[PDB]
Amino acid sequence: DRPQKPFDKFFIDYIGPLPPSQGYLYVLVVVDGMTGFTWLYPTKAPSTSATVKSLNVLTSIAIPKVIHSDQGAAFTSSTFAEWAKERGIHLEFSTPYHPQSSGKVERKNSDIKRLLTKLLVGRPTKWYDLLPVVQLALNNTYSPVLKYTPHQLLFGIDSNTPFANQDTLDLTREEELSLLQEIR
Amino acid sequence: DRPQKPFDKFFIDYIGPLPPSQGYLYVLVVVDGMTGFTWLYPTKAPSTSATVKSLNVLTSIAIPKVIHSDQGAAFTSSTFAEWAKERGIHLEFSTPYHPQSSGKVERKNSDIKRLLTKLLVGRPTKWYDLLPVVQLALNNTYSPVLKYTPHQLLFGIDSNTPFANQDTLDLTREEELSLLQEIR
Amino acid sequence: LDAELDQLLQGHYIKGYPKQYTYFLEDGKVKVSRPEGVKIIPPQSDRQKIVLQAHNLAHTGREATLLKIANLYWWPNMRKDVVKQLGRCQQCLITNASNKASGPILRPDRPQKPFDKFFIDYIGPLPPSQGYLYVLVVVDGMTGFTWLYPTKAPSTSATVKSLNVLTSIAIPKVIHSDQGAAFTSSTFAEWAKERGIHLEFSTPYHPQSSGKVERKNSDIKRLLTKLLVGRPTKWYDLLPVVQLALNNTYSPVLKYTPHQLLFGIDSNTPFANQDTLDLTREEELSLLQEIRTSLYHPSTPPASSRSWSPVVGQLVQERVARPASLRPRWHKPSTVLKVLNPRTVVILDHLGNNRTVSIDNLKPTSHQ
Amino acid sequence: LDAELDQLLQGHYIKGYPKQYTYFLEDGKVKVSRPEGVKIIPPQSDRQKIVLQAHNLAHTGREATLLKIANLYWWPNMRKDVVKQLGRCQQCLITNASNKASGPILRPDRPQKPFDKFFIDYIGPLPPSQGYLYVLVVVDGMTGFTWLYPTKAPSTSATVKSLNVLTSIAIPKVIHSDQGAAFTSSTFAEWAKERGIHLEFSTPYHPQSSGKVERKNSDIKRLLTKLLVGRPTKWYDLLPVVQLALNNTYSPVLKYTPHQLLFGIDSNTPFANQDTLDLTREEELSLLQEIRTSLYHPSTPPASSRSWSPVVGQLVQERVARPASLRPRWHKPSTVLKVLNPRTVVILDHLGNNRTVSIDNLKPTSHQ
DNA sequence: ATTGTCATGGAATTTCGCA
DNA sequence: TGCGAAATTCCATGACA
DNA sequence: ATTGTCATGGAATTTCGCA
DNA sequence: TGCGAAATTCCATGACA
Ligand SMILES: O=C(NO)c1cc2c3ccccc3n(Cc3ccc(F)cc3)c2cn1
Ligand SMILES: O=C(NO)c1cc2c3ccccc3n(Cc3ccc(F)cc3)c2cn1
Ligand SMILES: [Mg+2]
Ligand SMILES: [Mg+2]
Ligand SMILES: [Mg+2]
Ligand SMILES: [Mg+2]
Ligand SMILES: [N+]
Ligand SMILES: [N+]
Ligand SMILES: [Zn+2]
Ligand SMILES: [Zn+2]
Repeated sequence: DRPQKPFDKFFIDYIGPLPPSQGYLYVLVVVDGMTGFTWLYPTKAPSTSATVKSLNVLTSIAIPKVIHSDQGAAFTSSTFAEWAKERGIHLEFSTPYHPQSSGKVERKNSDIKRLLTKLLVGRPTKWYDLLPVVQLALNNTYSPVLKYTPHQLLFGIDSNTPFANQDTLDLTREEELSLLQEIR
Repeated sequence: DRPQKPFDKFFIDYIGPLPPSQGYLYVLVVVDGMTGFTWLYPTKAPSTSATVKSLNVLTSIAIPKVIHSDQGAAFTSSTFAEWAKERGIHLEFSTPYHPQSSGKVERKNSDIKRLLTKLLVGRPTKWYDLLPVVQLALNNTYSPVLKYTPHQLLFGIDSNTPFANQDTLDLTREEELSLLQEIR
Repeated sequence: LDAELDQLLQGHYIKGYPKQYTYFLEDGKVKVSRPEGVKIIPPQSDRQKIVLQAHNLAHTGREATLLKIANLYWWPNMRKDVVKQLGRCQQCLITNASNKASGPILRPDRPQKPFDKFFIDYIGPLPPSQGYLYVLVVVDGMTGFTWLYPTKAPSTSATVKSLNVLTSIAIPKVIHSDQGAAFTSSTFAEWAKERGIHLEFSTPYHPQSSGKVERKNSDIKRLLTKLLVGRPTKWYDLLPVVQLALNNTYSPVLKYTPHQLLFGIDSNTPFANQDTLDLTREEELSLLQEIRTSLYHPSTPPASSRSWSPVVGQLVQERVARPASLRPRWHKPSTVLKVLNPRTVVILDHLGNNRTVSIDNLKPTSHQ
Repeated sequence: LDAELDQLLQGHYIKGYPKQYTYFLEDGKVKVSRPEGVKIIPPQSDRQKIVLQAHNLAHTGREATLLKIANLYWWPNMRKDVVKQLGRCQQCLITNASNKASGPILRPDRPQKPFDKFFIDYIGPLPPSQGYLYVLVVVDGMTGFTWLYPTKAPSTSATVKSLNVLTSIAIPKVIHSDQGAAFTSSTFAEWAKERGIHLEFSTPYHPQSSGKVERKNSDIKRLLTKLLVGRPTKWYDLLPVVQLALNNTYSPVLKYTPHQLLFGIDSNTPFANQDTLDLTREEELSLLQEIRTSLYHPSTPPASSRSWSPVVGQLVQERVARPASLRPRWHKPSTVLKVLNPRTVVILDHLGNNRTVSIDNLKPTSHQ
C-alpha cells in the first residue's frame, strides 16, 4: 500500500452553536488526514448550503480525494452528495454514534475545541476575528509523533510564524469562574 | 542690381464698397510684384483693423520685404505702421492722386476689377463664395510678357487647374442690360 | 480504437507503437511501461475527448496542454492531436495574442510635386481657446509645408470651410486622410469631386498611414507646449505663429525648410537664406526643380527575425477595434482575398464584406 | 568683441579665425568670404543674442538652429555656442523627448521559499458582477500560486478583509505592491506591522516592478475572457474556477504548476501527476526542496546600442506623471543622490525631496 | 528606501527507434 | 554510427491599461 | 480600394587648417 | 601626406493619443 499523502483525506465536522459573532454561529472544521493541517470556516448554520459555500472556497485551493464525516444531516443530504460527485470527491461516513478518524485527527480536533473555548471566554462574541490566528496556532503546533508541524508537512518549509510557546491551553482559575458566570 | 524675386514687394489695395455678401463689403487685394500672384481677402471695412486681420493670415504664409500702397487711411495710420515695423516690413506709398505700381501689377489689378464685375452681375450677393475660384483663375492666367502664369512662377510647377479658356472677360449684351437694371 | 489495441496486446507490431516496450492489460485498460512511468493508452476513439478535457482546464497552448495529458496517458504523436484541437478552439483563436511580428514597413515615395498630395487630420480636443477645440492640419506631402485651422469640432463642415480657404491658393490632385467621420461623409466626397480632387483613405485604425501629418502633429503640439510654459493654454492666437515657425524650420536630413521646398526662396523671415540673390527667378526655379528630385529617401528596414507576410488564401484575423472589457481582442478567422502590397490586404470577413486592412491589424490564424 | 575684430581687420592672426580667408569691412560690419558665401562675423558680445533669436523661432535643436545662423553669420565654433543655449532653454529641456534608452532590465532572484514574498495588485474596474468591480490578486513570488478576491473598490479596507482570510493559511515575510491608495495608507501600514509583515513598494508609475503580479493579471483576464465568450460578463462566479485553473497550469519553461511548487504534490484535480505515488511524504518534500532550487532563472539582456546608466551627481529629469494637455512631459532637472542599482535611483527634486525612482521615468538632462 | 514577467507556437536542436 | 521523424527546447512577440 | 515619419543630440566619420 | 580638432553625417530613440 502507497504512503499517506496530503489531500488523500479531509476530515470535516461542525462545531456549535456558538455565541453570535458578526452574525455567525458555527465553525466548519477541515483537517487534512496526513498533515493535520486545519482550515476553519464560520457558518450561519450546519446546513448543506453553508457547507457547500465554505468547501467551495477550500476546494478552489485544493481538492481532497475523500471527505470523511459523521452522519450529520448536512453531510448525508443528496445535494452534498451531488456536489462531491461533481468534483470527483468520494464521500465517507463513520457509522452512527461511533465516530472514527485517526489518532492524529482525534487529537487535532480536541486541540481545536479546547483552543476555541480558552479564547472565547472573556470575549465570547469576538471569535470571528480570531479564526485566522487560531488556525496559524494549530498549524504551527509541533506534532509529538511526527517530527514536524502541519505547516511544515504541507509546504516543506519552516513558517514565518513559529509558535514557540507550547501553550497552557488549560483554563486558569480566573477563567474557570469567568466561564461559570457566562453560563448563568 | 539683383534680379526681382517673389516676396520682394506686395502691392495692396481695397476694392469696394460692394453689395453685402455674407456680411462682407470690401476686398483687400494683394499682388506679388515679381510673380503677379494674387491673394484676396473679404473685409467689413477698409480699416487698419481689417487690413491687419487679413494680412495676419497672409503673413503667416509668407512675409514681403516691402508693402506698396496708395495713401489710403488704413495704410497710413500709425497702427498699420507699427504692425509693419514689428514684422520688419518696409512700407511704401505712391504720391497722392498719382498711383504707380508696375505694368504687370496695373494690368493684374485691371483683370481683377473686370473679373469681379463680370461674375457679380446676376449674383451680386454671392461673391464671397466665389473668391477662391476668382483667385485660381487670376493665378493660372497666362502672362503674355513672361512665358508663365503666376502659379508657375511662385511654385516652379504646372498647376492641377490650368485655365485653358483664355476667357471673354467682357460683358455680353445680356449682362450689359442686367447691370443697367441692378443700378436702377 | 479497440481493434488496434487488441492486435497490440498479443505482441503484434502496429505502426506508431514502438515494438521495444511492453504493452499490457490492467484494471480494464491498455497500459505501457515508458521511461517516465506507466501510462494508459486510450483507444483512438477516446483521444479527442481527452485532449479537449486537458485543453479546457485553463485553455492552454501546446506544451501546457501536453504536460497535463502526459500525466496519465501515452499514445503516438500526442502533440499532433493537441494542435488539431488548438486550431479548433474558437475561444483560444480569438482571445490569444499573436507571437509573429508584421513584415518591415514600406517607405512610400515622396510625392513628386507640391500639391500632388495633401495629408490631413485633426488634433484635439484641446483646452478651449476662444471657443475652439480642434486644429485641422494640412501637410503637403512633397514639401512638408503645413496649414493650420482652428475649429470647434472635427466636422465635415469645418473641414470644408477651411479647405475652401486653403485651395484658394492651389488645388491638390489627391487628399489623403484617415477614416474619421469628417472625411468619409458623402458631403466631403461631393466637395472633392466638384474640384477634381481624388480622396485617398488610410486603412482603418492605422495612423502610421497618415504618418506624414501625424508626425507634423507632434511638432505642432511640441512647439505650442514650449510657447505656453507658465502661461494659461491660450493656443488659438499662436496657431499662426506656429504655422509660420514650422514652415520655416530646417529638417536636418534634408537641409531645407518646407517653405524653401515650396517656393525655392525664403520670404522676409528671420535669418533668410540669401544664396540665390544673384540668380534670376528662372535660374532659381531651375535649381529648385533639381533640389526637389535629389532629396533623401529612406529605405524599407530589415524584417524582424519572426515576421509574417500575407499570402492569398491565408486564414488571418482582424484586430477588434474597440474591444469591451473582458471581450476578445480578435475577430473570427477570415481569408486574404488580395495582397495589395506586402503591408496591405483585402480580406473577406465571414459576413462577408471586403475590407482593406493593414497587416498591423492582423494576425495569421494559428495551427493552420 | 570689437577689439578682437579690430586686430583682425588689419591682417593680424587671432586664434580661431583661420588666416587664409580675407576679412573686411562693409556696411559697417565685419565680413569674411567663405566657400559657401560671404558671412557677417558678429562681435563676440552679440553672439549669445543671435543664437537665442535663431533658437527661439521654433525652439529648434543643434543642427536646425545652426542652419538658420549659418544663413547670415560665421564665427569660430558656432555649434559650441548653440549647445550652450540648448542646455539653458528651460522650455526645450522639459518639453523635448529623450533619445537615449534605459539600461537593460534587472531580473531579480526568485524568492527562495513560498511565503517569502507576495506581490499584490488590483484589476479593474470591471463590468459589475454581483455588485463587485475589482479583483485583488495575490501572487506568491516563488511558486506563482495566486489567490483571487472580488471587491467593490480598490480600498485598504477590502484589502485587509481579504488578506486576513488569506493569511489564515500562512503569513508572508514581505508584501510587494505598487503605490496605489489601498497599500500606502497608514491603516494598511499598521495592519502589516501588527503581523511582522514588511511592506515593499514599487517605484512610482512603474508596473514592471510588480511584473510578477501584473503578468498574472494577464492570464486571469485572458482566461476570464475565453470563459465568457458569447455569454454576459458574469465574472464573479468564475473567480474560484479561474484561481484553481491557473494554479494547476504548467509553465512550459519550469515544467511545474504553481500548485506543485507550493505543495510538491497534485491535489484531486483533473490529470493529477502520479509520479511520486511510491515516495514517502518526506521523500517527496526532499525532491521538492531540490526542484525549487534548480528552477530556470533568466538573465539580464544585452543593453541597446544607445542606453544610459545613472551616475551619482548626474542631472536627470523625472517624467511628469499625468501631464495636462499641451503641458511638458518632464520635470525640471534634478540630481542623482544615490544609485541603488543600475535601474533604480534616489534623486533630489529641486524642492527638494528625496524620491526613489525608476530610470524608465528618467532622462539624462541634455547638453550637460 | 529598490529591481519585469511569462504564455505562446513556429523553428532549431536533440533524442528516439531502428538498424 | 547513421538515418528520418518525433520530442523537446529555444526564444521573439506582445500584453498585464 | 493602399503604403509611417522625422526632430533630436551623442557618436562616428569626414573635412579642414596647417604643415 | 599626416596630425588634432571642427564640421558634418549617421542613426537609435521615441512620439504623433
Ligand atoms: O488621426 C487619428 N485618428 O483619426 C489618430 C489616431 C491615433 C492613435 C490611436 C491609438 C494609438 C495611438 C494613436 N495615435 C498616435 C500615433 C500616430 C502615428 C503613429 F504612427 C502611431 C500612433 C493616433 C494619431 N491619430
Ligand atoms: O497596478 C497598476 N496601477 O496601480 C497598473 C498600472 C499600469 C499601467 C500604466 C500605464 C501603462 C500601462 C500600465 N499597465 C499595464 C502594464 C503592466 C506591466 C508592465 F510591465 C507594463 C504595463 C499597468 C498595470 N498596472
Ligand atoms: Mg485623425
Ligand atoms: Mg492623427
Ligand atoms: Mg495597481
Ligand atoms: Mg497592475
Ligand atoms: N510608392
Ligand atoms: N536580487
Ligand atoms: Zn481554448
Ligand atoms: Zn528652446
